[PDB]
Amino acid sequence: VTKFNGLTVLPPLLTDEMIAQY
Amino acid sequence: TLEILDITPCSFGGVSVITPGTNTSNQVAVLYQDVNCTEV
Ligand SMILES: *[C@@H]1O[C@H](CO)[C@@H](O[C@@H]2O[C@H](CO)[C@@H](O)[C@H](O)[C@H]2NC(C)=O)[C@H](O)[C@H]1NC(C)=O
Ligand SMILES: *[C@@H]1O[C@H](CO[C@@H]2O[C@@H](C)[C@@H](O)[C@@H](O)[C@@H]2O)[C@@H](O)[C@H](O)[C@H]1NC(C)=O
Repeated sequence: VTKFNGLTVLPPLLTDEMIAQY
Repeated sequence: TLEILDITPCSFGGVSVITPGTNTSNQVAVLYQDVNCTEV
């Protein structure tokens, strides 16, 4: 599975490693 | 001068205020979103 005009991409709260732990 | 200059926009980001309820305390912790700590 595969700018700077005020647009932001917030990060998820559960990182992919923590999801893998779940 | 025949030289090439890249232009990067000046840093910006949202400001969030992490706060326990005013009913409990009044200290706050300010999160500056997506800015390296030096730039503040
Ligand atoms: C703040 O400074 C830079 C910019 O965000 C980061 O650390 C540098 O990252 C660059 C990669 O773009 C490296 O080439 C440098 O070697 C890194 N260190 C320095 C001192 O420039 C990081 O975000 C933050 N680093 C520090 C030390 O606060
Ligand atoms: C809101 O707080 C009320 C009393 O708070 C008191 O004062 C603050 C500064 C703290 O020291 C706290 O520990 C004290 O109890 C109470 O009605 C209750 O704790 C809270 N009620 C609601 C609805 O949030």
